Amino acid sequence: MDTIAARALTVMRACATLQEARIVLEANVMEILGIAINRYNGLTLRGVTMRPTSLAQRNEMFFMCLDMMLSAAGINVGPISPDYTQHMATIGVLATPEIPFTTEAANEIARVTGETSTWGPARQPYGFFLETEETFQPGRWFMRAAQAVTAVVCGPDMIQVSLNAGARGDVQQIFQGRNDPMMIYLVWRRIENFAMAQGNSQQTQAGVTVSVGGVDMRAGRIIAWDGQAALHVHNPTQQNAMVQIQVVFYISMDKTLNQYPALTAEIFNVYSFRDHTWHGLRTAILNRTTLPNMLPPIFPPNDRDSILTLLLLSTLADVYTVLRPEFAIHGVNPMPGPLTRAIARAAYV
Amino acid sequence: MDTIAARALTVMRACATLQEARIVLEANVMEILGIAINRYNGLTLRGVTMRPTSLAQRNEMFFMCLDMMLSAAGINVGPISPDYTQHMATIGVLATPEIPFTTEAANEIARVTGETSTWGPARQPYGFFLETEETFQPGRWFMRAAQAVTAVVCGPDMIQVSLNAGARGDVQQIFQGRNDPMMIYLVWRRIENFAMAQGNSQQTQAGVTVSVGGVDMRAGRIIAWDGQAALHVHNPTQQNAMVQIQVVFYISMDKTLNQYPALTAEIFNVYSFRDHTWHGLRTAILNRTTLPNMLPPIFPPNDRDSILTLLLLSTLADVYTVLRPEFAIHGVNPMPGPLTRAIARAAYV
Amino acid sequence: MDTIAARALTVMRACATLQEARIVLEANVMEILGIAINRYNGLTLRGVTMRPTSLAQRNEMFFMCLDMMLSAAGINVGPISPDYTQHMATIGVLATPEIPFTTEAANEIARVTGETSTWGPARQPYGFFLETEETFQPGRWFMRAAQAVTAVVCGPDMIQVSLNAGARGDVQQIFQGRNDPMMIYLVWRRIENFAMAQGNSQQTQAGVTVSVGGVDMRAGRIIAWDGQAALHVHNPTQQNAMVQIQVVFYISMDKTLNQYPALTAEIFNVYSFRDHTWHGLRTAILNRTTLPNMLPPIFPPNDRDSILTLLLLSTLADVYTVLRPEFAIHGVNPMPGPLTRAIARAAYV
Repeated sequence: MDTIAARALTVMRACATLQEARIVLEANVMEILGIAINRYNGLTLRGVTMRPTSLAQRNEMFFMCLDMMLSAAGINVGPISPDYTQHMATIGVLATPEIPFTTEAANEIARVTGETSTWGPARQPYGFFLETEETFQPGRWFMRAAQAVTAVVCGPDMIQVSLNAGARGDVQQIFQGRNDPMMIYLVWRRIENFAMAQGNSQQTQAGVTVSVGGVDMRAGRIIAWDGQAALHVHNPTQQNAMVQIQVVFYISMDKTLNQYPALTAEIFNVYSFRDHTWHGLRTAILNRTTLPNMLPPIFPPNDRDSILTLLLLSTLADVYTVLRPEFAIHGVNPMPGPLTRAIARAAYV
Repeated sequence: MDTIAARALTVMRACATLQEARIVLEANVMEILGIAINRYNGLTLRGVTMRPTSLAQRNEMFFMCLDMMLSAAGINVGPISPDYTQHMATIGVLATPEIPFTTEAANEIARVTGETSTWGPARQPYGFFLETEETFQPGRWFMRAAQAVTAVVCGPDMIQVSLNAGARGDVQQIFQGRNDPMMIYLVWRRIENFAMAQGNSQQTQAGVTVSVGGVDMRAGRIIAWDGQAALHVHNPTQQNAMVQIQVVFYISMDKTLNQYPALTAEIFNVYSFRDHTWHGLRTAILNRTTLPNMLPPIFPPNDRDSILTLLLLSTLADVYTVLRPEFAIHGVNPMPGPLTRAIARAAYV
Repeated sequence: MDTIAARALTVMRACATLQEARIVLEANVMEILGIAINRYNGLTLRGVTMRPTSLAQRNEMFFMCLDMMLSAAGINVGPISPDYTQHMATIGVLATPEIPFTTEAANEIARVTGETSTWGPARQPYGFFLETEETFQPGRWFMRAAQAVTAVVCGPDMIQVSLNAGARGDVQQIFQGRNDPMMIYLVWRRIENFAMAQGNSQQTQAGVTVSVGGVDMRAGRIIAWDGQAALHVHNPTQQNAMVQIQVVFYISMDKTLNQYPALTAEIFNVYSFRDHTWHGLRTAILNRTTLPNMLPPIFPPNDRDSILTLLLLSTLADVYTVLRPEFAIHGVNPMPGPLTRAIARAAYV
């Protein structure tokens, strides 16, 4: 199965080599296309040529790539076209041990499989407190009735703590229960000029301390905090004090867009417009998956199938670009163009 | 023309293989260098060797790469050196169908061409409201004379709305006319403690609602908003209220640095110092383009030419690094070194 | 030495090709494995097969890759296993000019060497003022005794300046002495509604100006400032004024995670869990370096060795993934699983 994907990838990248009619192929390419096209035409009864010239030949080669991409991805598109009919036998073609795959394709699939099947630490994209319902004006005093220290969130990545003169307390629980961090990177600062409940300015005297797990931490320096050890603020000062604690970034085992090299650039390639046919085809193929059909996902995918499908579709887009096929898709209605940003934008519903 | 670029790229990457004198080449490399160097020396009358040993031979091979890079990029450098003279006939060398190009180079050019010639949605880099002339203190009440609800910008990615008791209104126009978003991702929060015009604190009672296109949206959860549907805030409460609405990120059809895999790393490679000669050469080549000559652009390039030139120049930098040529550039004056960060920094004007 | 790394890389990527038992290899792969395995078995006395089937054969091939990775990285792991013993003679294998390296591996090493040995401008990751001990409430007036203009930091990427009616002054020193910027990209805004020391709101009248090096700059537009030229604010207005100046991003010669294509994805791959053996092995290998052993570094590495080791280890992880070896590491105790996120997370101390 990983070999099946490695083969489809190998064949599609080889076809993207056919930029022109009379060019001379690197030997490696002809050896692969030869075997692949022969197995394919045999089990399918299509008549793909190794060096396409006419539009009909280009379409036919492109359809071979489409078949291979769908079979490796495990998708069955359904009747999307009067010109193309998916050949389920392609899976047999791709499982033939005689079709070789390249070192690049092999290594790329090993990556998809290796990272996708495990977990590892990664810098998450958004603010640690992005999913909060309430926020407090930054730098304005606020103490909850009966407490001497009150921590409150003032930004998507920030909290501020108000301390009564001489007060001390633990502040960690404000950070708990959200996300599932492995490490939280903090930097704390003295809020030098803040607003009192009444509206008048007040200063924070030097002398306030923040300690993590009992050890004293300087202000304005990154702190690696495990999220468990006690986060203790102490105002030894004889006046009210305010400190801000910023979560500069945190790491968890949720997958990000950096799980696979240049995943973002691949996703971008897949969701580009190109023209109405690609747009229609891409949409139709993605409808058979858990991926959005015309706009990049909000959260990065995290399973083998989604990642594979994106990689496979990105390569197919490149093949589309070099073969320039022309065929019909149900419900798609072409505009001669010559195609503009306005026209592209309108196609996204 | 895409083939021309694929060939230049193929040849340059092959030359970067010549790390040492006695190593044995992968066959594929010798087959390519053989043909390429032969066509080149023939139409040019230079005498490039396949396995350079002396400095003179290394310079000569490097000049062949420089010629190929300039011809594929469509640039004419002019008289930048007493040691090197660009050979315009190189275009004829690169258009020879007998020089093969690799699957990697072919696929890379297909990408540059495919993405560059169309449009597609992409997460933009900066705050949705980065280009605003005025900003309002966050969490401080502000109502425009005669209105019951007043929306105002309080950050590069943020707006806050002040609502009179019982008030309701549409807030979308504050977001309109800037950028050309396809989707805006929002999260709204109740500002739990804010400043009244006088300076005294006030609370926002639970009960405030935000609705998009008529449907009710919870606070602290990402909302996919098309930017057209009505953004309606309602304060059913008997006291003043404040809500913050954060644009966590938005997508448009403007090109970002993720349009091509690892574009940033390529750009970084091109603008690195290396030494005075590379610095001088790179600057001279970039002067013939719309790209800045010594500092990475502020906004990502978006046309085929710029992208190609960056990719081609990045590869040439790698060749420079392995061939270690030594030649003179007009106006450049070498410092033996051994080269430091201070010296590098000073070279950037 | 660069050739040594290019060879280890070439061999390891070839081994990741051995996905299954009966598949047919691309010729290029067999030519390389043949020579490499022969030199290796000869100088080492191990008996690696070219097409491993049993677990014992897979372990043996994996150990060959481990030896090659350690020798190219210059690491000596020590006695980490009763099943594996590092063979120092591997360096002799890798220095044999008859083992060929691929164009990909060669080009990848040229990059590591080229960028690592020089300096170049790069957009830094965090806020320009991330390392500040004190911060001032945003949008609240504050004037230092005896001055007419007072600049103060109000965010990790922001400063605000309070101007008395008719006042003018230079503001650049607030930006100096921190980081070592080559260029700072600014955008200034009028704070339209701010808090006076007493708590009452005040407006900033239009008419305030910001000029860089004597030239007038509009508000809400990015400004490329060298950090040296005078940053002059002028309030020609007859009332107090406040302006915010945002450092949207800056560039310096400190290395970022974009110094090498998809460095982040490689780092992610290396620090992924996989299973207890990989986790143990990776930790043991990283203990011999300046890199953290189980969590990605906070600051990007900047020397050849670290970068190389990461690249080499990432590839070895892929080999691990395809060969699926099974051996013992001192102090590591396997859990049959089938392995979950909870179990993975617990392994990170």
